[PDB]
Amino acid sequence: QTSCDQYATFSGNGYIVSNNLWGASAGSGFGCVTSVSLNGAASWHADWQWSGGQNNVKSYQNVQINIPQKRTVNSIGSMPTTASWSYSGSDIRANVAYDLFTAANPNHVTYSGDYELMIWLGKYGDIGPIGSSQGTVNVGGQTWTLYYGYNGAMQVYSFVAQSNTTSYSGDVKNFFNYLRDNKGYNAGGQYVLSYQFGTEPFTGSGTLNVASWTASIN
Ligand SMILES: *[C@@H]1O[C@H](CO)[C@@H](O)[C@H](O)[C@H]1NC(C)=O
Repeated sequence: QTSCDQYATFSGNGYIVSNNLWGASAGSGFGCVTSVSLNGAASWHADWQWSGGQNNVKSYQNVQINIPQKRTVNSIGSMPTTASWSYSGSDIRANVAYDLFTAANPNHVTYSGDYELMIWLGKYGDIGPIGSSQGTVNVGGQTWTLYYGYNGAMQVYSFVAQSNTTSYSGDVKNFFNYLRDNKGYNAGGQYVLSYQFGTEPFTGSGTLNVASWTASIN
């Protein structure tokens, strides 16, 4: 179904589709989400139009999987995911990105953490991640530009693709393993709180169509 309410959600099987217009106050416009099918893989789209607050994210419309029981990164064997998506719109300044929070405390709220991992498959416009570039790295056979910074007490690692990766297959464990083995990330003590995929828009008009999305924690 469709809704434009700030915190609308639609649930089906193991997926939740959310409007999550948390930064609406920073600009003028709207955001709506439509959940098409949530049996097996997820199909949904996000629609929006925003002006003002040039460098402020307006929302993170997204799909995510349910994670009733939190587990440490090292305990998880694989975090496979596939994505098929395309953007349409005008003057788009937005990304297409996975977002995952982890914390040492398994009971931490699931909308923040000690760390945030982002994987940007798409990026339109001049925008960039929080923090500064740590150079390029190879993960799962694809090259990414790695960024690092702080959002309050939360450390944020964002891996950005070198082109718009509209058809993707990977394993998010490869990214956690890179941080564990190269940046001192304590995978043995951090629990995965969320596993989400969506878009952060700044300004413009756009529709993110997600034709297919899957993810799991195994
Ligand atoms: C997405 O495509 C546009 C134009 O082809 C480009 O400006 C932008 O950098 C691309 N994003 C990524 C992640 O490479």
